[PDB]
Amino acid sequence: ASPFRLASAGEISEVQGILRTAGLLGPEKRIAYLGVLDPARGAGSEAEDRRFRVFIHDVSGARPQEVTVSVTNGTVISAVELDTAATGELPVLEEEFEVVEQLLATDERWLKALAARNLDVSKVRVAPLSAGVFEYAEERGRRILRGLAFVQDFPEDSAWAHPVDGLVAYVDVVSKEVTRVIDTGVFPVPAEHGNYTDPELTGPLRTTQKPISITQPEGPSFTVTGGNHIEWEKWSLDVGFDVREGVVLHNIAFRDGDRLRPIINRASIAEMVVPYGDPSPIRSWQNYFDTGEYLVGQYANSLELGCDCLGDITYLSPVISDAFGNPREIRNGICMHEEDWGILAKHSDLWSGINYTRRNRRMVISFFTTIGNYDYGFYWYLYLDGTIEFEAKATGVVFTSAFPEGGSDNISQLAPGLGAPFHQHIFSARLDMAIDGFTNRVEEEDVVRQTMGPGNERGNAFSRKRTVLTRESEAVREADARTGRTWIISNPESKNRLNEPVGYKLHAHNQPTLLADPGSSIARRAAFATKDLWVTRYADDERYPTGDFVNQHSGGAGLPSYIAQDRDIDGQDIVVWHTFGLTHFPRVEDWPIMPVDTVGFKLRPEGFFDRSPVLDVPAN
Amino acid sequence: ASPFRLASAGEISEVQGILRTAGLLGPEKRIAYLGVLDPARGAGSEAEDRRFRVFIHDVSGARPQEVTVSVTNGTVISAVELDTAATGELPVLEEEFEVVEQLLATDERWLKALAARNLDVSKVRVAPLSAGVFEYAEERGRRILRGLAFVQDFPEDSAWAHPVDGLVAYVDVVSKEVTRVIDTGVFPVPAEHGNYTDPELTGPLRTTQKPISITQPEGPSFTVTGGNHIEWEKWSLDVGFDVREGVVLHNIAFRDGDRLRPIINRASIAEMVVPYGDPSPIRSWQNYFDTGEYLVGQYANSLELGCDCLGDITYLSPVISDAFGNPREIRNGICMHEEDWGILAKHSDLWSGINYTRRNRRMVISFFTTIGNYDYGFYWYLYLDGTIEFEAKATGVVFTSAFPEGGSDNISQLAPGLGAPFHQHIFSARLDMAIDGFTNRVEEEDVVRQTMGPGNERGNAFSRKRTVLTRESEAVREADARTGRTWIISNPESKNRLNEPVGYKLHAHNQPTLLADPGSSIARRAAFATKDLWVTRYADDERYPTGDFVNQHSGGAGLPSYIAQDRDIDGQDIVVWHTFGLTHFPRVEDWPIMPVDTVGFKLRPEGFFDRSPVLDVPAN
Ligand SMILES: [Cu+2]
Ligand SMILES: [Cu+2]
Ligand code: NA
Ligand code: NA
Repeated sequence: ASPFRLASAGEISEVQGILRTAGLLGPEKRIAYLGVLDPARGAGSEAEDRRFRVFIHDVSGARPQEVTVSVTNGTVISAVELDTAATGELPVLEEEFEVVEQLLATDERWLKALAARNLDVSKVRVAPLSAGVFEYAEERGRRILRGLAFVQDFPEDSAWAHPVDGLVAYVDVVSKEVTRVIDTGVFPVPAEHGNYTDPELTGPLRTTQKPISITQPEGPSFTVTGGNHIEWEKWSLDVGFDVREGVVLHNIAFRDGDRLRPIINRASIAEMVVPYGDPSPIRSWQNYFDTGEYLVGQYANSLELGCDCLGDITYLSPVISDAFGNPREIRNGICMHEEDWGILAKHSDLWSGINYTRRNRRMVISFFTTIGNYDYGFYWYLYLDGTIEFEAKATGVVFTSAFPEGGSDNISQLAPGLGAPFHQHIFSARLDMAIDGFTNRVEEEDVVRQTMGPGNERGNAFSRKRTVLTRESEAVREADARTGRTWIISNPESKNRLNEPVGYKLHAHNQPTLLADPGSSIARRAAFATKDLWVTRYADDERYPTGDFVNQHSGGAGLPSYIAQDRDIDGQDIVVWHTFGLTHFPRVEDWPIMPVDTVGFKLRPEGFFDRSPVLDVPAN
Repeated sequence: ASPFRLASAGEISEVQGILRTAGLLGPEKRIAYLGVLDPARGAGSEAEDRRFRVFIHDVSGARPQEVTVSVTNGTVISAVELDTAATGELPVLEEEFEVVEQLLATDERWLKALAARNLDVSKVRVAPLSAGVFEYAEERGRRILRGLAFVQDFPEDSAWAHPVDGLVAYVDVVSKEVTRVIDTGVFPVPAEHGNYTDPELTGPLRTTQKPISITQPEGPSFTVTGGNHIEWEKWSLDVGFDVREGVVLHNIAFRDGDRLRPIINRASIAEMVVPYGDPSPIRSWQNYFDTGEYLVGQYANSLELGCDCLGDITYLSPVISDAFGNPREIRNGICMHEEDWGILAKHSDLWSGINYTRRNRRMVISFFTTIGNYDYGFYWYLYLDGTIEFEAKATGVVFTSAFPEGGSDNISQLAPGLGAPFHQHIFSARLDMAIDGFTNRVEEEDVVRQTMGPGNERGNAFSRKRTVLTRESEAVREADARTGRTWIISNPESKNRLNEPVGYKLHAHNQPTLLADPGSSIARRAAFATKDLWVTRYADDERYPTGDFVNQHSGGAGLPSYIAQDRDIDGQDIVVWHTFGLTHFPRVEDWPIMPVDTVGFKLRPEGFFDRSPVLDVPAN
């Protein structure tokens, strides 16, 4: 019954039938994206209308289309033809990956480059990578992928150990022609293998680890109703899944006595970019938009009990569309469980004689995705005390290159002759806020140092200041770790019992933002990543910080364009966009498979409650 | 047999006997500090000689003494008379705290102040706090405590809810004299109670929490030998305990193949300061040096199984001296256990078809201390992948004041009429480094942004730079989160298989350092807290960043005096001192008992290993 329920297999089949009968899904058509639309703003929305948004690719070269369909009524709502040279290309299709390696295998320029290196073409894997927008005028309006080569010595070999440097090819995957093959010179192909399953590399496995058993003999403390509605320890929320963004959280609310109090209307990771910092022309174009160009949800892993998710696990199995409109289930794609989280509060009081200890817990909602060599885990945590936290876990295999003789300022050495170019992993969290309702504002809070003098004779005082962000043109903010800078989202019309506006404080990790030169292509296309915090006025169509069609878009779409409207954000329906990321100088310990590293952010209540919200937790 | 074993009850009794026999511990003497000395530099050295350092107070006013004793040989090694007006007072004795409230209860100025407020002296608790060094010349050379008053309505009442603002008293605890009583005016005593176990305040306790059972069917994976030597998942270390510093880690090493490789010789929290930022004369003197003035190990809690430490727990019960030299056991004062820590590494490879997942775990060594209203947890973590992390957990009851009717720039309101002054909690970690041995150096690593142009035509390149710190005068460093600044401790004489020096990288949280005016008393006494990182050359007597005698000591000791020696630190026996802390603007949710907040740091290997050190972890 819930408008926020997960898409079902039957819904996707109905969408396919509607498209087919409308003449929009012929044999030359492919679905590049399909997802359910959120309800529009309407607190009295009663009539159910489940609508789906679809991007339709044409493999014969005709213009693609954006289509909205109503599955409730069986109708096409709208269908518009897209001019991709203007508004950007559609996301990369899984089936286009294979095309790159196959086309190059018969190209005379590619074969001659491999022959010079004495490489068997049947052993050369090609990583198909997004193209971006650079100096090649012939690429405007065409679907381009770029390919980098790796050698696989045998079918189970890790090809990432054997990059073929000095060689790159560009491919039109619709006309199926190789536009350029660039050979800048012969580099030795690194010869050591990186097979982390090979006993010769691992040595004998440890026998010292004894089991840790985590069980819940009475079952978990949360309930799941209507397929994806969660109730847990005063929290209430809906767990969504979109093929582009992955797990999306809706309607995050907290039960304070007898009021259900909204906190966040919609939370998602709305973009993720991986820019590389190697100036070699072989790789200087390399920037993954894993969300916008590849769609992270379609590569979600099936998560194995006892290995990926340990404990008393409740799974969700989201359904997505394949390229032909058939439903595909991602079995066990989302793990949900609760975890002990140490001490919540503790005090031993000398004067009263009372000793008091309580334990903390968190609810975990997670999924894992694999995009080529990298694997990313996305974790949302809810804590007993009202804290909300996101954490990204980065693992997988580093992207490799040759390590030049004489060294490099932009590449790490991992093994003899084997390099790993410097890069970043930068995320954008889109937080459609609803602190006690939709009338919200953001304040920037800095620590204030005070000088010794009258009214501060001992020079010990310090203070803080808050600055309200009132218009979008002033709501593009930078971190300042030295002044303890945080941002407070408050509701000026909802006060706590002390007559102060209720709020939540965003705590950033204050990691570096995008390092590329401000005039670069990547800085224009990933403008969101150049600043830590953006605030916009809510609009239904402003969904992604990079725009709807990221692939081969020339730049400026998304947040720079939204912000330019300069709308009032002081006590309005607002959206917070937080940039955060990891700057990765690969170390030897990241090879041949990388131990997890993490980054994230959290939100803590700031006078939202009238006192601690966990006084009613029992002693166990 | 190990020279790093915990002090035994017999050793402490033997120290008492040696001091008594020597004429140093008559009835007027009190032991203010007693602890075991680490072995001097030298492998093997003088067979094995267990030496203890003792600070001896005299309750009749005679000069105190610092004494070193050999318990092995039954001898006093040295005994020096201290000039406390010059070099500082001894740490506060537990028996001196009780004196303050009793003395004030018979002072007519104190009684007159309470009568003016209609308060019954029998219900007034006095918090006895360290005095610091300010403008009162009569305090030089005397042991002073300052007292702030709180009303306890009944024996089980939380007195912290009822501060008596406008009133402070200073007490000479040796001569038993009230030196000054300062009354700046009557403030209403806040009337709401803060009794977090009162059902009237908690409401009915939750019935929704189902149990989480964490068990180890085959027992834990670590072994404890010789009382305090641990081996766990290739790590090797000794767990010490000192009444001043608390838990101290010795000889942290990692078994890499056949060789035991040192990493850290000694790790401790060597000072912690809690400065308050309220300029009211009632509190502008308030600064706790919990380690140096109070001795945090002395107030360690006994940790209860299932509440404080959950899982398969191994306890240590350290022994300390009471003020007369009798051994006192802190039963179950240190918890040790291993914990599951999620995914360690994961990759699903399209080309090889291999799916790979491994789980991480960490070893936890923890203790908790209670000093008045505050409770602090100290946590050391060792991870499978070579990471070492420290975390401080702050909880307890916030220190309160009246909330002034016109508002305040330096105090938060928590309840009607009840304030909580702004303050910080700042720690100093002393890391006696030994990366692959004692020849170490520190490099500061910053991200380097590059301009678009020749050799960087697409404006994507970025790099890093490392600066060696070669002398102590250049080794006082500040954080810079915007440039991703970290510090690398390396061994220039020990290279990995790529012929790079082995190293470890220190990752700070980049929180604000000390906020007080640089001219203030606290900035001079806690100079270490004004900078994020200090490096010194190792010396036996340079133990604490604030010096040996912190109580009522002006500046002149500690890190600023050590670094003036300007010693060579480039490939030498060095010590890293890292400042980190929390800046606390109390929120309503911190009342009436505060949920845990945390701060810490971590060290990660940086080319210490020749590849990932966790390739031999099994699937299980
Ligand atoms: Cu990376
Ligand atoms: Cu605090
Ligand atoms: Na909003
Ligand atoms: Na050292």
